[PDB]
Amino acid sequence: SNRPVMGIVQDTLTAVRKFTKRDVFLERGEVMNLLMFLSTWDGKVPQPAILKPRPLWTGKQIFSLIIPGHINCIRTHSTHPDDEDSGPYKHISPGDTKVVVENGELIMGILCKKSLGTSAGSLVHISYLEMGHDITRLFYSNIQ
Amino acid sequence: QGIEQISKVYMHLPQTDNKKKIIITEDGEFKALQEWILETDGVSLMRVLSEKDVDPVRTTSNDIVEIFTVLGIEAVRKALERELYHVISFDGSYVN
Amino acid sequence: FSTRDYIMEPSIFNTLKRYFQAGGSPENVIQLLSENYTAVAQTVNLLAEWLIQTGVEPVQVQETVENHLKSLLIKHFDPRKADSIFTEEGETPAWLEQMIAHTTWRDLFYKLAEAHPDCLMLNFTVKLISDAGYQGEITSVSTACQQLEVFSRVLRTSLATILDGGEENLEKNLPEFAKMVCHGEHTYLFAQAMMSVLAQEEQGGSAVRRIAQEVQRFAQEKGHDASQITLALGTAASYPRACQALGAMLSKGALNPADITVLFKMFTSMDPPPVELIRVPAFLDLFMQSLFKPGARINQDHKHKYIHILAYAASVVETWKKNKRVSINKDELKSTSKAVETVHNLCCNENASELVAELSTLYQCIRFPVVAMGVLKWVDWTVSEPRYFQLQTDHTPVHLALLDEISTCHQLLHPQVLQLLVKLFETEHSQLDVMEQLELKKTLLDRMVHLLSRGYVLPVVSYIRKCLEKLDTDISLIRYFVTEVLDVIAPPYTSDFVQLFLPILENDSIAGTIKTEGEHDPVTEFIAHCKSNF
Amino acid sequence: GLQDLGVANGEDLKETLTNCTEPLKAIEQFQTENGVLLPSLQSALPFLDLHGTPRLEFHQSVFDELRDKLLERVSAIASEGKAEERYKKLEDLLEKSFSLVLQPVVMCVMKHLPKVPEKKLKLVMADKELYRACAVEVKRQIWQDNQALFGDEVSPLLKQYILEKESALFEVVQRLTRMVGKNVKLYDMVLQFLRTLFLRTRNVHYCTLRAELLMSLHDLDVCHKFTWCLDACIRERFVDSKRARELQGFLDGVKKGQEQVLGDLSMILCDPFAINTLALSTVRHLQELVGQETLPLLLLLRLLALGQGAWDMIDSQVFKEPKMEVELITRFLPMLMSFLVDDYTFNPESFTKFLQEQRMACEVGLYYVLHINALLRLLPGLVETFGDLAFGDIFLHLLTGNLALLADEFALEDFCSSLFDGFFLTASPRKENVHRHALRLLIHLHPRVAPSKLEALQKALEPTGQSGEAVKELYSQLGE
Amino acid sequence: KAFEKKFRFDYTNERALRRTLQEDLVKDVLSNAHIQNELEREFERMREDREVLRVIFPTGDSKVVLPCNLLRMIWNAQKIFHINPRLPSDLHPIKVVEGVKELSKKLVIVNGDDPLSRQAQENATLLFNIHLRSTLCSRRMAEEFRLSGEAFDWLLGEIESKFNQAIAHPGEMVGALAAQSLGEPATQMTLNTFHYAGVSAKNVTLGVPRLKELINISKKPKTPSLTVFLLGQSARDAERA
Amino acid sequence: DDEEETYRLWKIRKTIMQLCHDRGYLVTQDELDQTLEEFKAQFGDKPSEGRPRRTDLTVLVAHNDDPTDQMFVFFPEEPKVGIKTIKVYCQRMQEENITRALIVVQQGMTPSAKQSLVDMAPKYILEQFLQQELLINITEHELVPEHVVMTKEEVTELLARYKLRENQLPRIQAGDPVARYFGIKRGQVVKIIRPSETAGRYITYRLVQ
Repeated sequence: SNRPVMGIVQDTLTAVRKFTKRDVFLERGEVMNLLMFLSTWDGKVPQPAILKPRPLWTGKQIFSLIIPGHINCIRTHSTHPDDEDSGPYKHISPGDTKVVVENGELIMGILCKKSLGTSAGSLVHISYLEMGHDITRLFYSNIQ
Repeated sequence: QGIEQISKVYMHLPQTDNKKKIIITEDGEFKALQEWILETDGVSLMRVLSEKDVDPVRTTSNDIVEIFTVLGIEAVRKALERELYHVISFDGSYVN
Repeated sequence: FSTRDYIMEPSIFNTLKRYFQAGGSPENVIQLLSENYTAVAQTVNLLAEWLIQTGVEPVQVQETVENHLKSLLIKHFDPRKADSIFTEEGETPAWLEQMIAHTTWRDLFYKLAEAHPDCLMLNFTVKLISDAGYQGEITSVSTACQQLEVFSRVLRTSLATILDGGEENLEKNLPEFAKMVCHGEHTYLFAQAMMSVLAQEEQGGSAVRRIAQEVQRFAQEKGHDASQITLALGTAASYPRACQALGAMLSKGALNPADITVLFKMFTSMDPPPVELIRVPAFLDLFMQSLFKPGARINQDHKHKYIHILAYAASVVETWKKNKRVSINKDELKSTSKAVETVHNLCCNENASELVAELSTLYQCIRFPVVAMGVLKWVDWTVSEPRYFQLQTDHTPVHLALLDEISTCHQLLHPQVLQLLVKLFETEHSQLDVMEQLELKKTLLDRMVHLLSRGYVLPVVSYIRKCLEKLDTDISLIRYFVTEVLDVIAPPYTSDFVQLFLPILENDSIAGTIKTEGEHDPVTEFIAHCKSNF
Repeated sequence: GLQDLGVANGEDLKETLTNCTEPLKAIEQFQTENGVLLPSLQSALPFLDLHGTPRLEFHQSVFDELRDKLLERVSAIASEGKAEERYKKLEDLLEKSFSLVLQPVVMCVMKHLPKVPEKKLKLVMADKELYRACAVEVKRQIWQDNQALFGDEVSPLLKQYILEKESALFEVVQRLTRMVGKNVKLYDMVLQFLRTLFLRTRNVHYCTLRAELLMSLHDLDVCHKFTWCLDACIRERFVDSKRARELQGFLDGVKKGQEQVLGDLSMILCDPFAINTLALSTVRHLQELVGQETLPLLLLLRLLALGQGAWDMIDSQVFKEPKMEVELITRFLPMLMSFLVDDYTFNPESFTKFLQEQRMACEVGLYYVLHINALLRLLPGLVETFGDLAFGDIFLHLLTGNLALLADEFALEDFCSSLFDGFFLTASPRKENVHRHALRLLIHLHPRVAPSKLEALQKALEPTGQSGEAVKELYSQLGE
Repeated sequence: KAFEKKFRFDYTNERALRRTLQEDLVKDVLSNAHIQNELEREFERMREDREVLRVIFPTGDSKVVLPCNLLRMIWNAQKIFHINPRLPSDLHPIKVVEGVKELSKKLVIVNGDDPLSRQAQENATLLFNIHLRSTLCSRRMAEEFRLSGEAFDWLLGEIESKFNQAIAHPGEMVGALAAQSLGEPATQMTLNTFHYAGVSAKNVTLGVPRLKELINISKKPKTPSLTVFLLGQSARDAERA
Repeated sequence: DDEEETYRLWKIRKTIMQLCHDRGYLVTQDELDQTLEEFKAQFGDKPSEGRPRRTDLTVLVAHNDDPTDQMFVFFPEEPKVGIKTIKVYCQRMQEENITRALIVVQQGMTPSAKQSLVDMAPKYILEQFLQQELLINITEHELVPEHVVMTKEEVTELLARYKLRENQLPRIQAGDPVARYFGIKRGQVVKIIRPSETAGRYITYRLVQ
């Protein structure tokens, strides 16, 4: 069925969904705790999303650090409004329900089963298409 | 009246796009036209086409033996392809 | 002193000027004089016209094609860089010749193509359209009505056409009238002033006020916020508090209990305002949306206030003697209040045996017109709710008999009843048996033949012809409609009705329509009456 | 150029405006004017196009003439050649010929110009036929080129046939064009020209005319149809028996007539591919008779038909040739002797010399089929018969047999074929010399005859004064 | 009309060519009418390809299975090379046509120069060649995509490499692979998935026993059903139906 | 019904003409597609006890090229054909010079005459058919792809280039109605052009055996 079969298990799937929710504001100590577990990490801290009043990163920034290579994709969330597609705000999502990733940087969108699982044309599927299979394996491990 | 080996026959408008007929509107568009079609729980094929007003191009059944005895092996190849694809992708699951 | 030209006699003035004042090295002048190396183009065109006369088509189609080709060539090589300069420099001979002969589509085409440059040419075209007996039948462009005289003259012609036609004209030419009287809101305000004076004139004032109502409605779905402007044209702007409250409520598009208590309190008074501020139909449309909805239950603290406001809007009368009211009637608003309150309680409790037991009293209320169309729109919402057809006994006989009783009681509600019926027939309901849908369409045709019996026969046969021409429905449905119409009609016959019902009758299996008549021959007697009439 | 009424008026206006005042506006008004063109459009043209040329109007007039030709074709297809439409088309063509000296007139004449009493006068006027003789297929293509273009095509057809023969030793489009420009009278003239070319060429023109007639009958033909069907059957299966039986039955049931059967027999005889197919069929029939052991029977009838076809070109207005059953049995006796020798090998010379001395196309075909102890004795007898015959077709068949022997790759057979090719190149013309040079270039795979073969090729190039022999010697020297 | 406006790349609209292409590019395109002839020939070819597609798919479905996801390679090439397509294009349509023709000759499935082999090769990659020419139409490259020459020939190399990986290796156990690859969705799919309906619906009874009798065709299937289509107004009329 | 009978006979003649055209015999366009009303005017609309009846509308059609072999059709009056009647038909092929004949039986054809036609098939080739199977056409179906019978030269170069043999080539049964429609004997190769969902077109090769 030309689909990925590795997938992402339920607990990490729900956790990464709540992590890729729009309003994630992560403390410096927690980002410090997180960025050892990237195997393919370059070793440099990224710029925080919030700099003043306090240094705060965001989950989309962290997931951009997670994703290796530079892949372009657009996916739709499970609760994505087709009337929001039809009318205005098609490029400014009120609910962040349009999964957009560009140049290995996750732009917008709440990742879900339809974007990360066994669905055809998924992010891990096109990653296995574009870069190395070992790199995609490290991507899975880093995500977990 | 009627033909043999045929039970009560239902009729309907096929709401699905593939089964309802499609015409080439001359501006360049495929227009799906809904039209009454019949379905016999008791098949009497080639006699259904010996009867009048029936479409010979669009007439297809769900059996294999009779269309082997009539329409030939490549025809039953395509027919079993269509039927098995329909059965497998009934739930939306794709197979190659 | 060159004498080297084959067909340069068309540019003879320029060639003579070049020969007289060329000097130096006149290589370019010689090339211009000998540029027409071919034969006589005018003589070749005359020979081609003679060949066309000798051939298949000896008509003016060749001349029309030549004129169209010349106009297309002018439009392609239009000097838009200096079109305004050339027009404002000369502006006499080209404009005069165009208005005399080529005023078919050249000037309007250039205006609709650019319309920003060539102010002198646009003024000349406007002057030609004004001097023409047919006022602006050439320049009908939605962006070219930015001139006061041209817009007023086009408004005059369109209003005259609408008033000459009437209702059957009202369903056709009003979008193309509204598209320039709603294009600019300043033009909208000027038209509102003009036909507001026209409505101040008493004769024709009802028809003019209806035109104002439908133009205001069209502006409402177009995007205008001219409810306060319509109130300013109305007398309700004399009272500032009333004007402000009514304009705010119209801009909100909903109903506010505090605001409607304010309206009740400036009402229920010994000195009521002139009734037209509550007789405006957009405000009553807001009541229709708010009151008789199947859902959206109101708090009912001022329920008597709502029902009394509807009763005052649809019940009371007045006598305008020199713009002064001295005689009013208030005896029918109590019965109107009782009927509207009963219908509102029916919409609130929304339940089917008790619904029929109160449907008898509902028909007794359906005798009232505001009750009738409130029930009509409530039935419209209830049926148009999806998955409404999950249980049927006679294909929704309660609501469909409400439709029949509304059409019987009030002849003016036939266009709205027809609109609801054709919307229900056009909508296809899935998840149902094909035979059940077939019989539902048959019952919808039964109700619409009931409309034909009540006398909305020309639009009913017109919709049958339209739906048979485009989006062809079932031949069984068409045959059933035709058989029932021939059952319900009897001589004498109107020639227009016979002409409208003809082609549907003599196409599509007349022998199929004839099934078991026997005693009375519908189509044979229709043939006999049609041949006797025509 | 062309001098119509408008052209004469324009010339007179130019002559009058060359002097004697002739102001610009009055001269233009008296010279030309546009009836279809509006005065407002004419005034606006100078201010917009800057004195634009009338080439757009000329292109529009050309498109209108094309549309008028299409409408004339539509009228001729709807009314089935309406008389009023034909008269209008003829009048328009005459007016175009009078005005312009005429692409639209030529197009109208090609679209519809049947039975033109004025079309004949137009052809007589444009009797030069520079481009119109090929453009107007109705008049120039249909009987207009019968006098000169038909002879020019017949000479080019003969040149193409000679070039094809030279290429074989070392058309279709023209026939299709001739059939497209064909009528009843055109077909009669083409048949007369083909008969004259066949009489001139002694068989090559008859074969070309038969091939053209068969091609037309296969595509757009319309006893000629039966002859074309028999020729097509023979071409499909030269070794087939049903087509030969059908042809024999048609010849038997064909009544005697004035030169028609003679022309059919002449085509069948001097048809080269047909002659080869008949020889192959005769060889197959002889092999079948030898296998069945029932020698004397359709083979005798086929041989008699072949002899009648060969004698049809020699003598005109003749019925057929004698059967000679005793002579046929005597000729088949050498075949029986060769079969007995082959059977003895797998288990005469005087007759071959007599058959070679006698002139017989059937004998030449039998020798070619044989070439393609008892077998060794029959082979020298066949070689002696071929040398006694010494015909051009026999030499071509011997060259084909030598090519077959070279493909077989026999040493002693290769040496014998090299000697026979040298003798044939010495006796025959430059084409036979070039064929022998090619056979010697392919020959001499062994080293004992390779220098001898080179010396023989050099001695044949030096003694053969022909340019083809010299070119063959030069090619042999370049190759080795 | 939409196909013409989306795939013609009309050269007469000088403002459009100034916005899409450079000044040297528009002056060369307008100077060389042979380039315009090649674009018109390509447009006629893709019109014939549209006719071929409407023949092969009478159904109005535009979803197909293809080895490459050319839109994703366009996006990847754009974000690699930093095109910024607000600027006009710098690549010639004649370069686009010669590149796409060179790629169309580059991919091979059937080797040899037998005309039978070439016909089989063209029928094998007939749909894919049509799709890649449709994506690589000069109008879309010049207007919608606006890639550079380095991006274009790097893209051609990427497509050739991806197709070279996408060829089928020999010796793979394709028959047992297919038998298993059809057996597994039978394991996932249920015979109880049919929940019936209020109407009879001809008793479709698809599922495990249906796939069973399709695997071993029985002379008497449990529900031998026939679907019947009529010609015309007989089906259009319910009474004639 | 008389109208049903004459419509059936018109469709029989129409499909016979289309069969001959697809088989490769010279058939004119008017018979290839003539109107039912034209055929009714031709023959008289009354097959039952009328001047049109069986064997009246038979044809003798020659090939496009090499007209030596021509086919002709038999319409016995009897529903179940008689062996004496097919022997009379055999006498008709003997008096003709052509060996290709077809027989149209209204009901089932007797097994004795089946074995008979098997016996004298090699000397002259006779094919029987039934009213319904020649009343409906097989190549008009969208399920049925295009079929072209290839010749020996193409077969030889095909086997040479693919290095496979006739047993390795996939087979198609000789008694299949497609092969019966095309009139193809044992061991003869037919190409099939089929519409391909994933590749546009496919060229598959089968052998009647």
